[PDB]
Amino acid sequence: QIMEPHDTLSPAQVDEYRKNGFLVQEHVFDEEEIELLRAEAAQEFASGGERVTVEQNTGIVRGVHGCHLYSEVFGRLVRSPRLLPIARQLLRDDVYVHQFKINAKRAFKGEVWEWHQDYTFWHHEDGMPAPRALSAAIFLDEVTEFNGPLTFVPGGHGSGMIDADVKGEGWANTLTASLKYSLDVETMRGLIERNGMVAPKGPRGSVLWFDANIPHSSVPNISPFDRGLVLITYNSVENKTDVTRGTRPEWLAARDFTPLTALQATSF
Amino acid sequence: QIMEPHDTLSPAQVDEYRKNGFLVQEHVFDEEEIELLRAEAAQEFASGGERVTVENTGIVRGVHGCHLYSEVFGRLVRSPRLLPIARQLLRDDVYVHQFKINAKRAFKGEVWEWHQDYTFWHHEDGMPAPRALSAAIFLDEVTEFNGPLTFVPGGHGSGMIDADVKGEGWANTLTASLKYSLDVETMRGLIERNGMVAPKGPRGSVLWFDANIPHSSVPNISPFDRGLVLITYNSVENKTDVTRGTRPEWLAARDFTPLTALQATSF
Ligand SMILES: O=C(O)CCC(=O)C(=O)O
Ligand SMILES: O=C(O)CCC(=O)C(=O)O
Ligand code: PRO
Ligand code: PRO
Ligand SMILES: [Fe+3]
Ligand SMILES: [Fe+3]
Repeated sequence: QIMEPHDTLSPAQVDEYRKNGFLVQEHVFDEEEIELLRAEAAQEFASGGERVTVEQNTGIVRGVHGCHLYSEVFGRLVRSPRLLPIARQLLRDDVYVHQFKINAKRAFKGEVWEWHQDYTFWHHEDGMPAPRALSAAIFLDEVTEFNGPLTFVPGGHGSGMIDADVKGEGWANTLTASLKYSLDVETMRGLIERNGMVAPKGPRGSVLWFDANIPHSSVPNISPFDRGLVLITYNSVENKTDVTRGTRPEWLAARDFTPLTALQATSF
Repeated sequence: QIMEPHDTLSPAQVDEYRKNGFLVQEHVFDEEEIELLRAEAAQEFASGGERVTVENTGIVRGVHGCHLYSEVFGRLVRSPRLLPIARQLLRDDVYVHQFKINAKRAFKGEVWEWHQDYTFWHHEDGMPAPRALSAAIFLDEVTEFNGPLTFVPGGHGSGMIDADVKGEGWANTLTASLKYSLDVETMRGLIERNGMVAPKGPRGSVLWFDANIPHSSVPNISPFDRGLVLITYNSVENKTDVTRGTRPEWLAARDFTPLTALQATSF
Protein backbone atom coordinates (compact mmCIF):
# COMPACT_ATOMS: atom_id res chain seq x y z
CA GLN A 1 0.00 0.00 0.00
CA ILE A 2 2.05 3.01 -1.49
CA MET A 3 2.57 4.21 -5.18
CA GLU A 4 5.14 6.99 -5.68
CA PRO A 5 3.44 10.46 -5.60
CA HIS A 6 2.52 11.61 -9.12
CA ASP A 7 5.45 13.36 -10.85
CA THR A 8 4.91 16.02 -13.41
CA LEU A 9 7.10 17.80 -15.85
CA SER A 10 9.11 20.90 -14.86
CA PRO A 11 8.10 24.21 -16.34
CA ALA A 12 11.25 24.00 -18.56
CA GLN A 13 10.30 20.53 -19.69
CA VAL A 14 6.82 21.81 -20.57
CA ASP A 15 8.38 24.73 -22.49
CA GLU A 16 10.65 22.43 -24.39
CA TYR A 17 7.80 20.16 -25.25
CA ARG A 18 5.71 23.09 -26.51
CA LYS A 19 8.60 24.69 -28.52
CA ASN A 20 9.95 21.43 -30.05
CA GLY A 21 6.75 19.26 -30.12
CA PHE A 22 8.56 16.37 -28.38
CA LEU A 23 10.45 15.54 -25.16
CA VAL A 24 12.34 12.47 -23.94
CA GLN A 25 12.31 11.23 -20.37
CA GLU A 26 15.03 8.61 -19.74
CA HIS A 27 14.60 5.47 -17.67
CA VAL A 28 11.01 5.90 -16.69
CA PHE A 29 10.60 2.11 -16.59
CA ASP A 30 13.33 -0.27 -15.26
CA GLU A 31 14.54 -3.47 -16.85
CA GLU A 32 12.23 -5.87 -15.20
CA GLU A 33 9.25 -3.66 -16.14
CA ILE A 34 10.43 -3.45 -19.72
CA GLU A 35 10.80 -7.21 -19.84
CA LEU A 36 7.18 -7.60 -18.67
CA LEU A 37 6.08 -5.17 -21.41
CA ARG A 38 8.14 -7.06 -23.97
CA ALA A 39 6.55 -10.45 -23.06
CA GLU A 40 3.08 -8.98 -23.25
CA ALA A 41 3.87 -7.28 -26.61
CA ALA A 42 4.90 -10.69 -27.94
CA GLN A 43 1.60 -12.31 -26.74
CA GLU A 44 -0.35 -9.63 -28.49
CA PHE A 45 1.58 -10.11 -31.75
CA ALA A 46 0.87 -13.79 -31.53
CA SER A 47 -2.79 -13.52 -30.64
CA GLY A 48 -3.98 -10.19 -32.08
CA GLY A 49 -5.44 -11.67 -35.29
CA GLU A 50 -6.87 -8.85 -37.43
CA ARG A 51 -5.33 -6.25 -35.04
CA VAL A 52 -1.80 -7.24 -36.23
CA THR A 53 -0.24 -5.65 -39.35
CA VAL A 54 2.69 -7.45 -41.25
CA GLU A 55 5.57 -6.09 -43.36
CA GLN A 56 4.93 -6.12 -47.17
CA ASN A 57 8.35 -7.60 -48.30
CA THR A 58 8.72 -10.29 -45.60
CA GLY A 59 5.38 -10.91 -43.80
CA ILE A 60 7.20 -10.07 -40.56
CA VAL A 61 5.21 -8.37 -37.74
CA ARG A 62 4.96 -4.52 -38.36
CA GLY A 63 2.29 -3.46 -35.77
CA VAL A 64 -0.31 -4.55 -33.21
CA HIS A 65 -3.24 -2.17 -32.40
CA GLY A 66 -5.74 -1.45 -29.60
CA CYS A 67 -4.03 -3.71 -27.05
CA HIS A 68 -5.15 -1.77 -23.99
CA LEU A 69 -8.74 -3.00 -24.73
CA TYR A 70 -7.58 -6.65 -24.68
CA SER A 71 -4.69 -6.94 -22.30
CA GLU A 72 -4.97 -6.42 -18.58
CA VAL A 73 -1.29 -5.41 -18.50
CA PHE A 74 -1.70 -2.76 -21.19
CA GLY A 75 -5.03 -1.56 -19.65
CA ARG A 76 -3.10 -0.88 -16.46
CA LEU A 77 -0.08 0.70 -18.27
CA VAL A 78 -2.10 3.51 -19.73
CA ARG A 79 -3.20 4.46 -16.15
CA SER A 80 0.36 4.34 -14.80
CA PRO A 81 1.35 7.19 -12.42
CA ARG A 82 4.43 7.52 -14.67
CA LEU A 83 2.24 8.48 -17.66
CA LEU A 84 -1.28 9.65 -16.84
CA PRO A 85 -0.43 12.70 -14.69
CA ILE A 86 1.86 13.99 -17.45
CA ALA A 87 -0.83 13.39 -20.19
CA ARG A 88 -3.25 15.29 -18.02
CA GLN A 89 -0.80 18.16 -17.37
CA LEU A 90 0.21 18.58 -21.11
CA LEU A 91 -3.33 18.33 -22.42
CA ARG A 92 -4.70 20.36 -19.47
CA ASP A 93 -7.67 18.09 -19.04
CA ASP A 94 -8.75 14.65 -18.04
CA VAL A 95 -7.70 12.24 -20.74
CA TYR A 96 -8.51 8.93 -22.41
CA VAL A 97 -6.72 6.72 -24.90
CA HIS A 98 -7.58 7.42 -28.54
CA GLN A 99 -5.16 4.78 -29.86
CA PHE A 100 -2.63 2.25 -28.62
CA LYS A 101 -0.02 0.58 -30.86
CA ILE A 102 3.13 -1.45 -30.56
CA ASN A 103 5.43 -0.82 -33.64
CA ALA A 104 7.93 -3.69 -33.78
CA LYS A 105 10.41 -2.17 -36.29
CA ARG A 106 12.31 -5.41 -36.39
CA ALA A 107 16.01 -5.69 -36.94
CA PHE A 108 17.06 -6.05 -40.58
CA LYS A 109 13.60 -6.13 -42.13
CA GLY A 110 11.67 -3.37 -40.35
CA GLU A 111 10.19 -1.05 -42.94
CA VAL A 112 9.84 2.71 -43.30
CA TRP A 113 7.29 5.06 -41.78
CA GLU A 114 6.81 7.93 -44.28
CA TRP A 115 6.55 11.52 -43.14
CA HIS A 116 3.18 12.38 -41.57
CA GLN A 117 1.34 14.26 -38.86
CA ASP A 118 -0.83 11.99 -36.67
CA TYR A 119 -3.63 14.56 -36.27
CA THR A 120 -4.20 14.46 -40.08
CA PHE A 121 -5.32 10.87 -39.81
CA TRP A 122 -7.22 11.24 -36.52
CA HIS A 123 -9.02 14.35 -37.83
CA HIS A 124 -10.07 12.91 -41.27
CA GLU A 125 -10.46 9.27 -40.38
CA ASP A 126 -11.78 9.55 -36.80
CA GLY A 127 -13.39 12.95 -36.47
CA MET A 128 -10.88 14.36 -33.96
CA PRO A 129 -11.87 18.02 -33.87
CA ALA A 130 -8.60 19.67 -32.73
CA PRO A 131 -5.02 18.55 -32.36
CA ARG A 132 -5.31 18.50 -28.48
CA ALA A 133 -3.69 15.06 -28.18
CA LEU A 134 -0.31 13.45 -27.73
CA SER A 135 1.56 10.21 -27.84
CA ALA A 136 3.92 8.64 -25.33
CA ALA A 137 6.28 6.17 -26.99
CA ILE A 138 7.87 3.72 -24.64
CA PHE A 139 11.25 2.24 -25.78
CA LEU A 140 11.33 -1.51 -25.38
CA ASP A 141 14.87 -1.44 -26.92
CA GLU A 142 17.57 1.23 -26.76
CA VAL A 143 16.98 3.78 -29.52
CA THR A 144 20.19 4.76 -31.47
CA GLU A 145 21.00 6.47 -34.66
CA PHE A 146 21.19 3.11 -36.44
CA ASN A 147 17.90 1.30 -35.65
CA GLY A 148 15.41 3.50 -37.46
CA PRO A 149 14.69 5.98 -34.77
CA LEU A 150 11.55 8.03 -34.76
CA THR A 151 12.44 11.34 -36.38
CA PHE A 152 10.95 14.79 -36.12
CA VAL A 153 11.07 18.28 -37.59
CA PRO A 154 11.28 20.25 -34.35
CA GLY A 155 8.79 23.13 -34.15
CA GLY A 156 7.12 21.65 -37.20
CA HIS A 157 3.81 21.60 -35.38
CA GLY A 158 3.55 25.38 -35.38
CA SER A 159 1.64 25.29 -38.58
CA GLY A 160 -1.11 22.85 -37.83
CA MET A 161 -2.37 20.39 -40.40
CA ILE A 162 -0.48 20.45 -43.68
CA ASP A 163 -1.56 19.63 -47.24
CA ALA A 164 -1.34 15.84 -47.69
CA ASP A 165 -2.61 13.94 -50.74
CA VAL A 166 -5.19 11.33 -49.89
CA LYS A 167 -4.83 7.91 -51.47
CA GLY A 168 -7.42 5.15 -51.58
CA GLU A 169 -10.74 4.44 -50.02
CA GLY A 170 -11.03 2.60 -46.66
CA TRP A 171 -8.41 2.40 -43.88
CA ALA A 172 -6.06 -0.70 -44.33
CA ASN A 173 -3.45 1.79 -45.76
CA THR A 174 -3.41 3.98 -42.55
CA LEU A 175 -1.03 1.40 -40.97
CA THR A 176 1.21 0.60 -44.04
CA ALA A 177 4.66 1.54 -45.43
CA SER A 178 2.73 3.44 -48.09
CA LEU A 179 0.50 5.82 -46.05
CA LYS A 180 -2.94 7.24 -47.05
CA TYR A 181 -1.85 10.83 -46.08
CA SER A 182 1.73 11.84 -46.37
CA LEU A 183 3.76 14.99 -47.05
CA ASP A 184 4.85 15.95 -50.65
CA VAL A 185 8.66 16.53 -50.74
CA GLU A 186 8.35 19.81 -51.55
CA THR A 187 6.21 20.36 -48.55
CA MET A 188 8.76 18.36 -46.50
CA ARG A 189 12.03 19.63 -48.08
CA GLY A 190 11.07 23.17 -47.05
CA LEU A 191 10.19 22.18 -43.47
CA ILE A 192 13.50 20.39 -43.18
CA GLU A 193 15.40 23.25 -44.77
CA ARG A 194 13.87 25.70 -42.29
CA ASN A 195 13.75 23.63 -39.05
CA GLY A 196 16.09 20.65 -39.44
CA MET A 197 15.50 17.11 -38.23
CA VAL A 198 16.04 15.41 -34.86
CA ALA A 199 15.92 11.75 -33.89
CA PRO A 200 15.89 11.53 -30.05
CA LYS A 201 17.87 8.63 -28.60
CA GLY A 202 17.54 6.84 -25.28
CA PRO A 203 17.98 3.66 -23.34
CA ARG A 204 15.28 1.03 -22.74
CA GLY A 205 12.42 2.33 -20.58
CA SER A 206 12.64 5.88 -21.81
CA VAL A 207 9.41 7.64 -22.84
CA LEU A 208 9.34 9.93 -25.80
CA TRP A 209 6.37 12.34 -25.69
CA PHE A 210 5.19 14.02 -28.87
CA ASP A 211 2.56 16.32 -30.28
CA ALA A 212 -0.33 15.16 -32.43
CA ASN A 213 0.76 17.61 -35.13
CA ILE A 214 4.60 17.32 -35.18
CA PRO A 215 5.88 15.87 -38.47
CA HIS A 216 7.75 12.67 -37.94
CA SER A 217 9.12 9.69 -39.80
CA SER A 218 11.40 6.70 -39.48
CA VAL A 219 13.81 5.00 -41.93
CA PRO A 220 14.04 1.23 -42.45
CA ASN A 221 15.78 -0.68 -39.70
CA ILE A 222 18.42 -2.71 -41.51
CA SER A 223 20.47 -2.98 -38.28
CA PRO A 224 20.72 -6.11 -36.22
CA PHE A 225 18.81 -4.46 -33.33
CA ASP A 226 15.04 -4.41 -32.87
CA ARG A 227 13.41 -1.04 -32.10
CA GLY A 228 10.10 -1.94 -30.33
CA LEU A 229 7.98 1.14 -29.36
CA VAL A 230 4.74 0.99 -27.30
CA LEU A 231 2.86 4.12 -28.48
CA ILE A 232 0.05 5.46 -26.33
CA THR A 233 -2.04 8.21 -27.78
CA TYR A 234 -3.76 10.28 -25.09
CA ASN A 235 -6.61 12.59 -26.05
CA SER A 236 -8.30 15.37 -24.06
CA VAL A 237 -11.83 14.19 -23.07
CA GLU A 238 -13.19 17.62 -24.01
CA ASN A 239 -11.59 16.94 -27.43
CA LYS A 240 -13.37 13.56 -27.80
CA THR A 241 -13.76 12.45 -31.39
CA ASP A 242 -17.05 12.80 -33.21
CA VAL A 243 -18.13 9.20 -33.69
CA THR A 244 -20.73 10.36 -36.27
CA ARG A 245 -17.71 11.10 -38.49
CA GLY A 246 -15.66 8.01 -37.52
CA THR A 247 -14.72 5.25 -40.02
CA ARG A 248 -12.46 2.76 -38.22
CA PRO A 249 -12.85 0.02 -35.62
CA GLU A 250 -12.58 0.62 -31.85
CA TRP A 251 -9.07 -0.93 -31.77
CA LEU A 252 -7.83 1.95 -33.95
CA ALA A 253 -10.06 4.89 -32.80
CA ALA A 254 -11.62 4.61 -29.30
CA ARG A 255 -15.36 5.29 -28.63
CA ASP A 256 -15.38 5.09 -24.86
CA PHE A 257 -14.43 8.54 -23.56
CA THR A 258 -14.46 7.76 -19.77
CA PRO A 259 -11.73 9.86 -18.04
CA LEU A 260 -8.82 7.73 -17.05
CA THR A 261 -7.90 7.41 -13.33
CA ALA A 262 -4.52 6.45 -11.94
CA LEU A 263 -3.59 2.97 -10.77
CA GLN A 264 -3.56 2.67 -6.97
CA ALA A 265 -1.47 0.29 -4.93
CA THR A 266 -3.24 -2.96 -4.04
CA SER A 267 -2.07 -6.15 -2.35
CA PHE A 268 -2.41 -7.87 -5.72
CA GLN B 1 -18.93 22.76 -25.83
CA ILE B 2 -15.80 24.36 -24.14
CA MET B 3 -14.47 24.45 -20.52
CA GLU B 4 -11.37 26.59 -20.04
CA PRO B 5 -8.27 24.38 -20.01
CA HIS B 6 -7.27 23.20 -16.50
CA ASP B 7 -5.06 25.74 -14.72
CA THR B 8 -2.65 24.73 -12.13
CA LEU B 9 -0.52 26.57 -9.62
CA SER B 10 2.92 27.88 -10.53
CA PRO B 11 6.07 26.51 -8.85
CA ALA B 12 6.09 29.81 -6.81
CA GLN B 13 2.52 29.27 -5.70
CA VAL B 14 3.15 25.65 -4.84
CA ASP B 15 6.26 26.57 -2.81
CA GLU B 16 4.28 29.26 -1.03
CA TYR B 17 1.54 26.68 -0.17
CA ARG B 18 4.03 24.10 1.16
CA LYS B 19 6.01 26.61 3.30
CA ASN B 20 3.06 28.55 4.71
CA GLY B 21 0.48 25.81 4.69
CA PHE B 22 -2.06 28.06 2.91
CA LEU B 23 -2.49 30.09 -0.33
CA VAL B 24 -5.16 32.51 -1.66
CA GLN B 25 -6.21 32.63 -5.30
CA GLU B 26 -8.27 35.75 -5.83
CA HIS B 27 -11.38 35.93 -7.93
CA VAL B 28 -11.74 32.27 -8.97
CA PHE B 29 -15.48 32.48 -9.26
CA ASP B 30 -17.57 35.44 -10.41
CA GLU B 31 -20.39 37.23 -8.67
CA GLU B 32 -23.04 35.31 -10.60
CA GLU B 33 -21.37 31.97 -9.73
CA ILE B 34 -21.11 33.02 -6.15
CA GLU B 35 -24.70 34.00 -5.97
CA LEU B 36 -25.82 30.54 -7.30
CA LEU B 37 -23.66 28.95 -4.61
CA ARG B 38 -25.12 31.33 -1.95
CA ALA B 39 -28.68 30.29 -2.98
CA GLU B 40 -27.82 26.62 -2.96
CA ALA B 41 -26.20 27.04 0.47
CA ALA B 42 -29.39 28.67 1.79
CA GLN B 43 -31.38 25.68 0.45
CA GLU B 44 -29.08 23.30 2.22
CA PHE B 45 -29.38 25.16 5.56
CA ALA B 46 -33.21 25.03 5.14
CA SER B 47 -33.52 21.39 4.12
CA GLY B 48 -30.45 19.79 5.72
CA GLY B 49 -32.14 18.42 8.96
CA GLU B 50 -29.65 16.39 11.03
CA ARG B 51 -26.76 17.64 8.81
CA VAL B 52 -27.33 21.25 9.95
CA THR B 53 -25.55 22.75 12.99
CA VAL B 54 -26.71 25.84 14.98
CA GLU B 55 -24.88 28.43 17.12
CA ASN B 56 -26.73 31.18 21.68
CA THR B 57 -29.65 31.95 19.33
CA GLY B 58 -30.12 28.86 17.24
CA ILE B 59 -29.00 30.72 14.20
CA VAL B 60 -27.78 28.10 11.72
CA ARG B 61 -24.02 28.00 11.95
CA GLY B 62 -23.10 25.10 9.56
CA VAL B 63 -24.25 22.35 7.14
CA HIS B 64 -22.35 19.22 6.17
CA GLY B 65 -22.02 16.74 3.28
CA CYS B 66 -23.90 18.83 0.75
CA HIS B 67 -21.91 17.42 -2.20
CA LEU B 68 -23.80 14.12 -1.62
CA TYR B 69 -27.24 15.75 -1.70
CA SER B 70 -27.08 18.71 -4.05
CA GLU B 71 -26.37 18.45 -7.68
CA VAL B 72 -24.89 21.90 -7.71
CA PHE B 73 -22.45 21.05 -4.89
CA GLY B 74 -21.77 17.57 -6.44
CA ARG B 75 -20.67 19.48 -9.55
CA LEU B 76 -18.69 22.17 -7.71
CA VAL B 77 -16.24 19.66 -6.22
CA ARG B 78 -15.46 18.42 -9.80
CA SER B 79 -14.97 21.95 -11.09
CA PRO B 80 -11.97 22.61 -13.40
CA ARG B 81 -11.16 25.59 -11.17
CA LEU B 82 -10.73 23.22 -8.17
CA LEU B 83 -10.02 19.61 -8.95
CA PRO B 84 -6.81 20.07 -10.96
CA ILE B 85 -5.17 21.99 -8.20
CA ALA B 86 -6.25 19.52 -5.49
CA ARG B 87 -4.61 16.77 -7.64
CA GLN B 88 -1.50 18.79 -8.18
CA LEU B 89 -1.06 19.60 -4.49
CA LEU B 90 -1.81 16.12 -3.20
CA ARG B 91 0.00 14.57 -6.20
CA ASP B 92 -2.71 12.02 -6.66
CA ASP B 93 -6.16 11.42 -7.74
CA VAL B 94 -8.54 12.82 -5.17
CA TYR B 95 -11.93 12.51 -3.60
CA VAL B 96 -13.93 14.58 -1.11
CA HIS B 97 -13.46 13.57 2.58
CA GLN B 98 -15.69 16.35 3.87
CA PHE B 99 -17.78 19.18 2.66
CA LYS B 100 -19.15 21.96 4.86
CA ILE B 101 -20.63 25.44 4.68
CA ASN B 102 -19.88 27.71 7.74
CA ALA B 103 -22.05 30.88 8.02
CA LYS B 104 -20.55 33.60 10.09
CA ARG B 105 -23.43 36.07 10.03
CA ALA B 106 -22.99 39.84 10.27
CA PHE B 107 -22.79 40.88 13.98
CA LYS B 108 -23.01 37.19 14.90
CA GLY B 109 -20.60 34.22 14.78
CA GLU B 110 -18.71 32.21 17.39
CA VAL B 111 -14.99 31.79 18.31
CA TRP B 112 -13.61 28.57 16.74
CA GLU B 113 -10.79 27.45 19.09
CA TRP B 114 -7.33 26.75 17.75
CA HIS B 115 -7.17 23.36 16.05
CA GLN B 116 -5.67 21.19 13.34
CA ASP B 117 -8.33 19.58 11.11
CA TYR B 118 -6.25 16.42 10.63
CA THR B 119 -6.39 15.73 14.42
CA PHE B 120 -10.09 15.01 14.00
CA TRP B 121 -9.83 13.20 10.67
CA HIS B 122 -7.06 10.92 12.03
CA HIS B 123 -8.72 10.07 15.41
CA GLU B 124 -12.38 10.10 14.40
CA ASP B 125 -12.22 8.95 10.80
CA GLY B 126 -9.00 6.85 10.39
CA MET B 127 -7.12 9.18 8.06
CA PRO B 128 -3.71 7.59 8.15
CA ALA B 129 -1.62 10.63 7.14
CA PRO B 130 -2.19 14.41 6.64
CA ARG B 131 -2.18 14.14 2.73
CA ALA B 132 -5.26 16.25 2.48
CA LEU B 133 -6.27 19.88 2.08
CA SER B 134 -9.25 22.15 2.15
CA ALA B 135 -10.52 24.68 -0.35
CA ALA B 136 -12.46 27.54 1.16
CA ILE B 137 -14.54 29.48 -1.34
CA PHE B 138 -15.34 33.05 -0.17
CA LEU B 139 -19.07 33.72 -0.61
CA ASP B 140 -18.30 37.22 0.72
CA GLU B 141 -15.27 39.44 0.95
CA VAL B 142 -13.14 38.26 3.90
CA THR B 143 -11.75 41.20 5.93
CA GLU B 144 -10.06 41.93 9.24
CA PHE B 145 -13.41 42.34 10.92
CA ASN B 146 -15.73 39.53 9.83
CA GLY B 147 -14.01 36.68 11.55
CA PRO B 148 -11.46 35.47 8.95
CA LEU B 149 -9.79 32.14 9.28
CA THR B 150 -6.47 32.77 11.00
CA PHE B 151 -3.49 30.50 10.74
CA VAL B 152 -0.01 29.95 12.19
CA PRO B 153 2.15 30.02 9.00
CA GLY B 154 4.45 27.01 8.83
CA GLY B 155 2.49 25.57 11.71
CA HIS B 156 1.83 22.35 9.82
CA GLY B 157 5.53 21.53 9.58
CA SER B 158 5.84 19.59 12.88
CA GLY B 159 3.26 16.79 13.19
CA MET B 160 -0.26 16.69 14.39
CA ILE B 161 0.14 18.34 17.79
CA ASP B 162 -0.95 16.84 21.14
CA ALA B 163 -4.35 18.22 22.15
CA ASP B 164 -6.88 18.14 25.01
CA VAL B 165 -9.69 15.58 24.31
CA LYS B 166 -12.97 16.54 26.02
CA GLY B 167 -16.15 14.57 25.54
CA GLU B 168 -16.80 11.20 23.96
CA GLY B 169 -18.68 10.77 20.68
CA TRP B 170 -18.59 13.29 17.82
CA ALA B 171 -21.32 15.97 18.56
CA ASN B 172 -18.53 18.34 19.84
CA THR B 173 -16.41 18.02 16.65
CA LEU B 174 -18.79 20.56 14.98
CA THR B 175 -19.22 22.93 18.00
CA ALA B 176 -17.49 26.27 18.97
CA SER B 177 -16.04 24.34 21.91
CA LEU B 178 -14.09 21.65 19.99
CA LYS B 179 -13.31 18.08 20.96
CA TYR B 180 -9.56 18.50 20.29
CA SER B 181 -8.24 21.94 21.05
CA LEU B 182 -4.68 23.09 21.27
CA ASP B 183 -3.03 23.54 24.71
CA VAL B 184 -2.30 27.15 25.82
CA GLU B 185 1.47 26.73 26.25
CA THR B 186 1.89 24.80 23.03
CA MET B 187 0.12 27.50 20.97
CA ARG B 188 2.08 30.30 22.59
CA GLY B 189 5.23 28.44 21.57
CA LEU B 190 4.01 28.02 17.99
CA ILE B 191 2.90 31.61 17.71
CA GLU B 192 6.09 33.06 19.24
CA ARG B 193 8.04 31.14 16.61
CA ASN B 194 5.76 31.65 13.57
CA GLY B 195 3.26 34.46 14.16
CA MET B 196 -0.36 34.58 13.05
CA VAL B 197 -1.91 35.55 9.69
CA ALA B 198 -5.53 36.01 8.60
CA PRO B 199 -5.56 35.90 4.74
CA LYS B 200 -8.01 38.27 3.18
CA GLY B 201 -9.61 38.52 -0.20
CA PRO B 202 -12.58 39.42 -2.28
CA ARG B 203 -15.69 37.35 -2.82
CA GLY B 204 -15.07 34.48 -5.22
CA SER B 205 -11.56 33.86 -3.95
CA VAL B 206 -10.36 30.45 -2.88
CA LEU B 207 -8.28 29.83 0.20
CA TRP B 208 -6.33 26.51 0.05
CA PHE B 209 -5.10 25.22 3.35
CA ASP B 210 -3.24 22.17 4.61
CA ALA B 211 -4.96 19.51 6.75
CA ASN B 212 -2.55 20.08 9.62
CA ILE B 213 -2.14 23.87 9.67
CA PRO B 214 -3.30 25.30 13.04
CA HIS B 215 -6.20 27.65 12.62
CA SER B 216 -8.73 29.72 14.43
CA SER B 217 -11.36 32.44 14.04
CA VAL B 218 -13.39 34.97 16.04
CA PRO B 219 -16.94 36.36 15.93
CA ASN B 220 -18.04 38.68 13.16
CA ILE B 221 -18.48 42.42 14.07
CA SER B 222 -18.93 43.63 10.59
CA PRO B 223 -22.39 44.32 9.26
CA PHE B 224 -21.49 41.82 6.44
CA ASP B 225 -21.75 38.01 6.30
CA ARG B 226 -18.70 35.72 5.96
CA GLY B 227 -20.00 32.49 4.21
CA LEU B 228 -17.24 29.89 3.49
CA VAL B 229 -17.76 26.78 1.37
CA LEU B 230 -15.11 24.35 2.63
CA ILE B 231 -14.30 21.36 0.43
CA THR B 232 -11.82 18.89 1.95
CA TYR B 233 -10.01 16.86 -0.73
CA ASN B 234 -8.09 13.73 0.26
CA SER B 235 -5.59 11.70 -1.75
CA VAL B 236 -7.19 8.38 -2.93
CA GLU B 237 -4.06 6.53 -1.78
CA ASN B 238 -4.70 8.22 1.59
CA LYS B 239 -8.19 6.91 1.79
CA THR B 240 -9.46 6.61 5.41
CA ASP B 241 -9.52 3.28 7.17
CA VAL B 242 -13.29 2.75 7.19
CA THR B 243 -12.89 0.02 9.89
CA ARG B 244 -11.68 2.75 12.35
CA GLY B 245 -14.44 5.22 11.38
CA THR B 246 -16.93 6.66 13.94
CA ARG B 247 -19.06 9.28 12.01
CA PRO B 248 -21.59 9.22 9.29
CA GLU B 249 -20.86 9.57 5.53
CA TRP B 250 -22.02 13.24 5.54
CA LEU B 251 -19.03 14.06 7.76
CA ALA B 252 -16.51 11.49 6.64
CA ALA B 253 -16.87 10.01 3.14
CA ARG B 254 -16.60 6.21 2.43
CA ASP B 255 -16.84 6.27 -1.38
CA PHE B 256 -13.26 6.69 -2.59
CA THR B 257 -13.91 6.76 -6.37
CA PRO B 258 -11.42 9.25 -7.97
CA LEU B 259 -13.11 12.51 -8.97
CA THR B 260 -13.11 13.36 -12.68
CA ALA B 261 -13.49 16.89 -14.03
CA LEU B 262 -16.69 18.45 -15.07
CA GLN B 263 -17.13 18.62 -18.94
CA ALA B 264 -19.17 21.03 -21.16
CA THR B 265 -22.58 19.72 -22.07
CA SER B 266 -25.55 21.45 -23.72
CA PHE B 267 -27.37 21.31 -20.39
O1 LIG C 1 7.36 3.57 -35.36
C1 LIG C 1 7.56 4.63 -35.99
O2 LIG C 1 8.71 5.02 -36.31
C2 LIG C 1 6.48 5.61 -36.38
C3 LIG C 1 5.12 5.25 -35.92
C4 LIG C 1 4.16 6.39 -36.07
O3 LIG C 1 4.50 7.56 -36.18
C5 LIG C 1 2.76 6.03 -36.18
O4 LIG C 1 2.45 4.78 -36.15
O5 LIG C 1 2.02 7.04 -36.39
O1 LIG D 1 -15.51 28.81 9.58
C1 LIG D 1 -14.61 28.94 10.45
O2 LIG D 1 -14.22 30.09 10.81
C2 LIG D 1 -14.01 27.70 11.11
C3 LIG D 1 -13.70 26.58 10.11
C4 LIG D 1 -13.01 25.38 10.66
O3 LIG D 1 -11.86 25.51 10.98
C5 LIG D 1 -13.59 24.01 10.66
O4 LIG D 1 -14.85 23.91 10.52
O5 LIG D 1 -12.78 23.02 10.81
O1 PRO E 1 -3.82 5.55 -38.67
C1 PRO E 1 -3.41 5.98 -37.57
O2 PRO E 1 -4.14 6.65 -36.82
C2 PRO E 1 -1.97 5.78 -37.18
C3 PRO E 1 -1.39 7.16 -36.89
C4 PRO E 1 -0.89 7.64 -38.20
C5 PRO E 1 -0.42 6.42 -38.96
N1 PRO E 1 -1.15 5.31 -38.33
O1 PRO F 1 -14.95 17.39 12.72
C1 PRO F 1 -14.42 17.82 11.69
O2 PRO F 1 -14.00 17.01 10.88
C2 PRO F 1 -14.27 19.31 11.43
C3 PRO F 1 -12.80 19.66 11.19
C4 PRO F 1 -12.30 20.20 12.52
C5 PRO F 1 -13.47 20.88 13.16
N1 PRO F 1 -14.63 20.12 12.63
FE1 LIG G 1 2.72 8.74 -36.39
FE1 LIG H 1 -10.94 23.65 10.87
